Amino acid sequence: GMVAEVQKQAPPFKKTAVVDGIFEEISLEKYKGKYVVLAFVPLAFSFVSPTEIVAFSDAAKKFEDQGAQVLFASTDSEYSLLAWTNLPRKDGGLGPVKVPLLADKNHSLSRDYGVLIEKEGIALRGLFIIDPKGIIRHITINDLSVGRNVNEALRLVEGFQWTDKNGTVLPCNWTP
Amino acid sequence: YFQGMVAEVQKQAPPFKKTAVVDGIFEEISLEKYKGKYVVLAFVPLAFSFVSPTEIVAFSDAAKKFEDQGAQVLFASTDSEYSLLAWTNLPRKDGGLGPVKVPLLADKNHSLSRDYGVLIEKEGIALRGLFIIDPKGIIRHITINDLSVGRNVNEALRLVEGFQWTDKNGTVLPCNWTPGAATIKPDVKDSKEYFKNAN
Amino acid sequence: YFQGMVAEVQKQAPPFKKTAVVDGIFEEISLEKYKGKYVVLAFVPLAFSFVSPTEIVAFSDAAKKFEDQGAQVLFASTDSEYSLLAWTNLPRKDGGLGPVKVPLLADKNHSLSRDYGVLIEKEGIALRGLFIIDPKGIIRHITINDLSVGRNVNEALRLVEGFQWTDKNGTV
Amino acid sequence: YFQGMVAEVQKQAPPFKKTAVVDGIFEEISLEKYKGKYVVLAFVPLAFSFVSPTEIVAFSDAAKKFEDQGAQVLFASTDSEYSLLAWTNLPRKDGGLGPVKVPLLADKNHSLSRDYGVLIEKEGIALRGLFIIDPKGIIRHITINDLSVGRNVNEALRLVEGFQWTDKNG
Amino acid sequence: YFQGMVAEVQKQAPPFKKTAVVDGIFEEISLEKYKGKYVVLAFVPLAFSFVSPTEIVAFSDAAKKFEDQGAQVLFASTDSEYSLLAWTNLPRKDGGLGPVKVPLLADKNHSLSRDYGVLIEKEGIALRGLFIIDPKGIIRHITINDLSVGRNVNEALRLVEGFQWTDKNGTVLPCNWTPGAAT
Amino acid sequence: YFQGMVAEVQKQAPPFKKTAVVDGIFEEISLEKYKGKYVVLAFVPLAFSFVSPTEIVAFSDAAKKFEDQGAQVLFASTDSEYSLLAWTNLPRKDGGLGPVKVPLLADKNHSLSRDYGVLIEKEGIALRGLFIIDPKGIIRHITINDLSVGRNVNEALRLVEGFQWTDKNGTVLPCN
Amino acid sequence: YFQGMVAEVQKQAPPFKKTAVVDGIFEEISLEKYKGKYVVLAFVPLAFSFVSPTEIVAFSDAAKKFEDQGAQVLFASTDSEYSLLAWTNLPRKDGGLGPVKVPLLADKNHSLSRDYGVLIEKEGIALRGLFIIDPKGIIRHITINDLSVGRNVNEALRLVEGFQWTDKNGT
Amino acid sequence: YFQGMVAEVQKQAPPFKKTAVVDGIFEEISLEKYKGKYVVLAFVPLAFSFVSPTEIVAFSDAAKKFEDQGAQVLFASTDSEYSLLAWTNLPRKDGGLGPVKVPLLADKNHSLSRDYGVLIEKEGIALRGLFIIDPKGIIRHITINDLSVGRNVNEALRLVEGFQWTDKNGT
Amino acid sequence: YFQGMVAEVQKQAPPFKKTAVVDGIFEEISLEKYKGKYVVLAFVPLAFSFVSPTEIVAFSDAAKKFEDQGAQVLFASTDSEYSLLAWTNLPRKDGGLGPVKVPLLADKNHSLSRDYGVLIEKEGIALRGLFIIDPKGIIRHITINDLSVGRNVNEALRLVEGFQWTDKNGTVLPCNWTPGAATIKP
Amino acid sequence: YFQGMVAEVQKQAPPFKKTAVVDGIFEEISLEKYKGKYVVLAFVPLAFSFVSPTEIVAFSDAAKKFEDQGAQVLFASTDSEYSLLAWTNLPRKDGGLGPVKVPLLADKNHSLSRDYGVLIEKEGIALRGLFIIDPKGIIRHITINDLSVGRNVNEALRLVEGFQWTDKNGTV
Repeated sequence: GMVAEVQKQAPPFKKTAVVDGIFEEISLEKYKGKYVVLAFVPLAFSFVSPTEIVAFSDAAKKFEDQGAQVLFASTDSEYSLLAWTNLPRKDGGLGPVKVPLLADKNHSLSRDYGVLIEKEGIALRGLFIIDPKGIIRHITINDLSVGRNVNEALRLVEGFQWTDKNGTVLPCNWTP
Repeated sequence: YFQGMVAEVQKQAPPFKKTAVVDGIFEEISLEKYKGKYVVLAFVPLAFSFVSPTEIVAFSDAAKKFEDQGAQVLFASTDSEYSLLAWTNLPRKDGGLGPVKVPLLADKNHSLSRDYGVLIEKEGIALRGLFIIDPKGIIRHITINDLSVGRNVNEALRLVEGFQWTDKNGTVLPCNWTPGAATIKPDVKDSKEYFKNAN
Repeated sequence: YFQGMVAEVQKQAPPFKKTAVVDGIFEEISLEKYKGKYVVLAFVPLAFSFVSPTEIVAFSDAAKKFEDQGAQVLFASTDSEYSLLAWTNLPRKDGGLGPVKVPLLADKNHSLSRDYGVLIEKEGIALRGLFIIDPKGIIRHITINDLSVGRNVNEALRLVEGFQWTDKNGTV
Repeated sequence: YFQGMVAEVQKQAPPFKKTAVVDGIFEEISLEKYKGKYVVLAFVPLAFSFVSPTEIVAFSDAAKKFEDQGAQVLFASTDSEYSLLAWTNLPRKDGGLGPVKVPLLADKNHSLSRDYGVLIEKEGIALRGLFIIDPKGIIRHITINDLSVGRNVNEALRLVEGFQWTDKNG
Repeated sequence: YFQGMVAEVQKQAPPFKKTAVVDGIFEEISLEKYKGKYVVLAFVPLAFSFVSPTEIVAFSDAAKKFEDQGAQVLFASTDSEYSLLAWTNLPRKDGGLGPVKVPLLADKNHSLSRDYGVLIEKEGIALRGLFIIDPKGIIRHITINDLSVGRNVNEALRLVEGFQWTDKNGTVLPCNWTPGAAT
Repeated sequence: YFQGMVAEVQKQAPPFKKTAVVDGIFEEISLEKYKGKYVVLAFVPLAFSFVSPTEIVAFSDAAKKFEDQGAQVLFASTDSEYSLLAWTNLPRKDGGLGPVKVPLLADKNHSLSRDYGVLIEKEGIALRGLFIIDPKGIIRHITINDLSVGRNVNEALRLVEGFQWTDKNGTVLPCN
Repeated sequence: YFQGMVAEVQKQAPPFKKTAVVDGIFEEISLEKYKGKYVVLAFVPLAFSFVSPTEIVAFSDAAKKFEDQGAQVLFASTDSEYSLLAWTNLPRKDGGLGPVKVPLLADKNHSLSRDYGVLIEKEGIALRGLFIIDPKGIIRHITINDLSVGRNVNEALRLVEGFQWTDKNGT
Repeated sequence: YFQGMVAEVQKQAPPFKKTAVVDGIFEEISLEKYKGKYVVLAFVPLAFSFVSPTEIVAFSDAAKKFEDQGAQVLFASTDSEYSLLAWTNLPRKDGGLGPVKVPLLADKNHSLSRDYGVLIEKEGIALRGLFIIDPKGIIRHITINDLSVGRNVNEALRLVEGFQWTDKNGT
Repeated sequence: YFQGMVAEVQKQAPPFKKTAVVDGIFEEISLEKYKGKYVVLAFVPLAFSFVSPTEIVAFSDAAKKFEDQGAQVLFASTDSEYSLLAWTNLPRKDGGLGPVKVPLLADKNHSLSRDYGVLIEKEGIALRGLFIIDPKGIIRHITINDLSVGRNVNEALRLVEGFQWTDKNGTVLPCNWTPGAATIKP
Repeated sequence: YFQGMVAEVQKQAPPFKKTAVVDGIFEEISLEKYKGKYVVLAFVPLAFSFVSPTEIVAFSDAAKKFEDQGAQVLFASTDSEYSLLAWTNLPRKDGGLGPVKVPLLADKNHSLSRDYGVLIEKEGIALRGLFIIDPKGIIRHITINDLSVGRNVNEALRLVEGFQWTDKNGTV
């Protein structure tokens, strides 16, 4: 019974995903050695979620510079997620994108990470930062009406990279 | 809320009543006391230790900015009220924190930390957890950091003002929203205006 | 009906109240809404999938025949209302579904699919199940197809037409 | 399959071994005896009743058409093999079934009906269930009718052909 | 008696209510219908079986003797009422039962055979049990026969007349008395 | 047969080993002692009381007829072997059953009555049960009478003879 | 007393109601019938046995001495009332018991022997137990012998006179 | 015998190993020590109390007779071995017990009295029970008196002699 | 106190009612008899042994000092009232206890030792536990020694004086107050 | 000892391994470390509490006397090692504990206070318990005082000598 918690090992997974208009299986294991930023969104074709995906996608290189893979996830199917990329951003779609979109249709991923609203069948806006050994170092969970902050995710990755490399709490006046 | 339950977003916050340090004397503080205001509840692991001084100082400095958004900030740890008092009293040279403008709650029996799901049982201390609780007692946001990196007081403010907004206006806030930025009406037709002006 | 029960022929159909796409808007649809009418409840596995659309159009094209027989057709899948809505806005030629004349019920929390015993738990999707519910809420018929093969709209009509003749005449 | 389980699309059909009536004499029929073939298993509620004969006759008459699809039709009911035999020896004019081309299986202890989820427990009879089983023993389709309306033989043919086609191709 | 109980001598007979074939039509027969009377419930072999209904016609031929002693004979099997009906409509010369003068109860859900402890669960048929139930619903005699051998109708009458004699008078009956007395 | 099991038609009869009165002395009788023969086991409720003498005498007087059919008759009650011995030894003028030609088994501990389903728990006596067990130990027939009406020795005879015919024993006869 | 309890000293005696042979007839006997008297309840294993007869006889003979102590003697076995009567109808010289002045209780359903803790389950017979029950229903003494050795009338009298006395005088 | 079992006639006696007073000295006494002999195990409720010393002295005085019959007498109470010792060191005129020739066993943790079914739970003392145990360890007799009436040393002698005889001769 | 609860500091003391030797006579002693007073309850293992007698005499010799502090000493063991009486009737020169000025409670059914957590189950004797119980029934102090070392009568007097001072002079500072509050420095 | 077990006289003492403040630095202290020696484990007042600190100081001043008797004194509280450290660094002239000559163990996870029976669950603090443990690890003495009154260092010494003596000889 997987329950995502900070300081403990992330629940593993293997999910079908949309990777450049194509289906691919993605595991967490695939990315051992890198940091992973796993972000959940509620609903394909909804309102805040497309803006979040678009924002992290555009900063993909920044994450890649900090040695981190961004992954998104929802309880929608890989076909809905694929149609979602084929829909232009001006129409509340994603346009093509540079981060995988994992399909959690049997809800095991959201449940394992503790973000499933069981009455609705959707995830909350949960974000998890997972380190190269698979340990969860940070959790953010937002109620549905308020989007997350890309920079905050970047700050944290860089900060945990730093305290990992050096073996110390951050300097008194550290910034990214 | 029901006994045995851990803090969760969209659910009622675990109630509490704790002895706290408030301007150099002790005062009992309850969540109930603030029903009607937003509450920001932040945990720290240990008095007289590493990252927590900067965090507490940052949030205490911003206390006026939180009140201007109708929010009360509260800090908690598994230390006793006597240690927390000492922490605020002692000169800097004796590793003192200085007086702070927020209450410091003593969770020495560990019930608050356990109820909010931030206790490291084996260690007897809380992770760097932060909770935003709305005026009805519902948890709108959860942050939990491992111990080595601190939190960002500006993000906490952003988020408070964010839930105040969606509460007052019933719009919804895009990614990276700041106060005044475009918001979305959560209706399939009305939302299109936003997606056009944004692209 | 009792909670925890799965749909069975001769028993009260599991009640439900679901959000649905009706003519490009959202409407709440319960089973109870249709006491006194036959209901034909059809499940499909996946929006933006392949066999599901051709079936939904068969039945949509046939809505008037059912309406004549005093019957309401309903489709459901485990997709959200937003995905189902987008499906219908995508034209039939572009790989979409196009608009249709039968409600599309969103079973995102899986309760409907589970109550009717058509959920594939590991997949998050419903088999191709079809249920005929009579005016008193009793299930009179059950079809479940594996995923590769679509159903037959003339069978649905045949079966509705039949159960009405037998209800009305006392014979078989 | 695990005993205690009920028939379900995408899963292994429950196995069975039953005395049946074939062309006027008794014979044990099992599901195993038909691996490699599609199997159309259809239940009827009662021998010497009124809707079931017409159904059986329609499927009997179509017997060759199923054989041409790699398919074996079986009927079963909770009647004894002795009632089922007497049922076929009573000519149709006389209200009987007459002879037919399909085995009639006798589920007198009820295990088959219960395993396939068609038993009406308080009545001791089966509903009008029909199951399509592929050569590998997986149920590809389930039809269950209430008692007053019969099934469609052409639809069962249509389905078998359909699952064969997608089995081999896409 | 209690639910799930089985039939036992000195105890209350499990109640029942079953569709039956009577004079070529369907009728509902309960034990309650015969309060005040002795009831002889016999379980009989599968309809149309290769065994023979000579036992059934014996009790049928005897029905009025039981009647005259204030008893009702009932038969039961696990066949449907439709099968039993067809059985009676099939003349004996042709391999059937022909008409009979006692109710043929259809225990197609097997509850009767189970409650009376004669059900062979794996075959779905009943053994040839016979039960004598008095006017208060108490079982006074049980016979259970293997499927091969028959029961003796006159011996069942003897037993009825005996329990009647000993009920009415409070005596006991070691004496073996000729049955079939005219009344 | 398994332990805790009650006597049932078509199943193995419950084994037993009981002390019996046979021609004025004691003997151990087990069912096992009569494999190959039919066995007719009959219970009575009480030594020194009313209908059981007539039954025991009827059956005793017929013992040779039963032997002629390949069967052994046994009677049982919950009386001790001492009460039964005394019952056979007593002078009629006083109530003596007298000597009899069938064993009287002592079920003082009630295990026989219980295994065969005929014990009246509250009374500590057996109903008038009769069992016919075939040479293979299979029960073929059960009669149980309430206490006020006697059994028919001729019917037990008829029945044994009937089972000897179903057994055929090298003879093929018509359905009659 | 609670149901399923076994006879125990200082505790209330399990109640009973049993058919018995009294002076050649059948009479229901309960313990209640002697509330106010001491009761000496003795079990024997078997009618038409060998040790038990002589025990009952010694106790029937001395039944005078007992009633002079406000005490009722009662015997019991798992035999039926018909066996017990037959046994008493059969004279001693002929290997029986002969008539006796103390009731003989029939515990054919075994509940009495089981309740008083003397039933040999595998045998369906009672050990040679003897229980002294005071006027309030309290067991004040228990003897249980194995089958091969009998009891002693005088020891039962000694115990009755004794509890009589200490009850009267608290010493 | 199985753990949790209580002493019952025809069954194996619960075993024990207990500190005892044996002629002013402390000695461990087990039942196994007496395999081959009869054991008469007698319980008394309370050192420095009343009925018990006369009983113990009667049995100690008969020490001889019992050994003639090949039997060992043991007494036992829930008192400690220090109270028991002091009991025998207190002379009898001075309300003590004086010296005695039977072991005095100390059941201060109560397990012996519990196992032989004589412990009065609420009081922490044993009833006046006596057990005759044969050379094979089987209990052949049980006596239990309420506290106010004592036991008869002759009856125990009789019973031992009785079971000796039937062991060797049948009948 | 709930039933089956064991004695703990700050919690209600397990109640009891026991037969006791008081001045060569039997008397029923309950805790209730002494509400309003401190109670010092001390356990000893065994009548007619070596260490226990000198503990009892020490406390007996000081019973007036205890009375002056408003306290009652009670002693207890798993011996019976008859053994205990005999113990006191046996002079010390002869290896007994002598008469004493404190009750000796007979805990023969072991309920007292079990409830106060000092019973050695396998041995049927109490450890050397001492408990101080205040006038409202709250256990304020527990001491348990192994059998080989006796206790200190003056330490019990000390503790009672200490609890009676706390009871009359409450707390160190007023409610919520701190030494630093209401003061100004540079 | 078995896990879950509370400290009892005559039984093996619950083992422990705890971070401790010793001469102003952190060190792991375990019971196992003082096998051979007697151990006097005393639970103390919360760091920075308003109570007289003289109890702690008496035992620290007596440390050498305990060492002279083959005994090691330990203190424990539910405070963290950082609070304990700030407390010993704060001189008494400023209201602290000042440096002490015995280990201060931090039981911030409460296992020690719980294993030893002194934890007040509802308050997260230990009562003033004192345990004397012999070189085989057996608990020989227990004292538990309500929070308002102190322990007597002399009594602790007496008891240690008493047990040293009765172990070396046999008598009281």
